[PDB]
Amino acid sequence: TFGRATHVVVRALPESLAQQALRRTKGDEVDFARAERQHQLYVGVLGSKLGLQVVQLPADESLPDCVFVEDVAVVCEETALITRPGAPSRRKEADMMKEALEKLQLNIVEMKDENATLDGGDVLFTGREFFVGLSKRTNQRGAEILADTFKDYAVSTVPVVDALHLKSFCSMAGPNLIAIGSSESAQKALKIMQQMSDHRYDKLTVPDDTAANCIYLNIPSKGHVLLHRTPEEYPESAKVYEKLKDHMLIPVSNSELEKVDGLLTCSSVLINK
Ligand SMILES: [Zn+2]
Repeated sequence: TFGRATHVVVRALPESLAQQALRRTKGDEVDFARAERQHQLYVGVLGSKLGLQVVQLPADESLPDCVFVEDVAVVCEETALITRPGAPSRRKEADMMKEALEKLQLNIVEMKDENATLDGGDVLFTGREFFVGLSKRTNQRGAEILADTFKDYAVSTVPVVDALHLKSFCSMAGPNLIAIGSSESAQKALKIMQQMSDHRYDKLTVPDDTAANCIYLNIPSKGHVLLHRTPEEYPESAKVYEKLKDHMLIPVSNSELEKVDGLLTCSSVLINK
C-alpha cells in the first residue's frame, strides 16, 4: 500500500517566479520558458505515463512560489493537513490547495496556530512514521501539530542544518528505502532519524544531496516506479539509481525550478483515493 496513489495535485508556474533577484535565485537566471516545459513534462509523467488523475491549479502571479504545492499540504490516507508555511508570502497558497483537497472529499485539518510554521518539504513520511525537519521554515510547534493530526503515526524531529528543508537531501525511494545525500550533514541527519525509529530502514546514498530528492510510486500495472534527476543534471547520481533493477526509473529534468529551490517532490501532492 505504500507509494500507492490515484490523484496528484500540481499548480501552474507564475511568471513572477522568473522575475526574482539573483541573490534569491542562487545567482542563476531562470529560463521561464524551459521551466514551463520541464513542469509540463513532469506533469505528463505523472498523468499520462503513470495514469494518475491530475488536478492542475491555476497560477497566481502574486505567489511566485505557488508551484511548490508540497509545502502547503501534508496528506496521509484520507486526511490532509493544510500547513502554515514558514514564509509569510506563501501563506495564501493554502486557500487554493484547501479548496482542491476538500473537493477530493478528504478530511481537512488547518494549521492556524500563530506560533506554528511548517513546510511540507520538511516532512518525510516513510509509510510507517513521520520525520519532521526543524528548520528556518518549520518549528517545534508545527511538528507537534502534525503529530496531533496523525495520532496513529509516530512523529520525530531532526535538525536541518546547511539545507533549506529536510528533503533537500533525502526522500523515499522504496517501501523501506531512504535515498540520502552523501554530504556529512545528510548522513548525520539520517543517523539521527534512524536512532529515533524502532524500524531499520535501508538507505541509498547519493553523491549529490539534492539528487536524493526523488518521487517513488507504486503503480498497479507497473510496480515500483521512481522519478529521479537526469544524468545530464547529475551524472554522478543518475547511475546510482540504476542499482534498483526492480524499479522503473524515469529521468526528469528540473534544472530551472532548482534555481528557486524547487526539487522533484516540491511540485506535487500525491493522494490515494
Ligand atoms: Zn520542497
